[PDB]
Amino acid sequence: LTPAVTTYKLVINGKTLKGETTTKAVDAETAEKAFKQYANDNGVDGVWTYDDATKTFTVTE
Repeated sequence: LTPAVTTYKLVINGKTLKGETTTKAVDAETAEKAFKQYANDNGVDGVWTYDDATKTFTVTE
């Protein structure tokens, strides 16, 4: 969830290690699209959705 024009956070559960990156969005949808673009490009697209247990976003395989 992104209130207005704020930044959101996204964690990648890569393969063995996990790292965090962030991006800015307007609405939750916006955030997802931006984060997805980046992760898709790379090649990590399985379970790609968000977290509401510390307002982060996440991608797992």
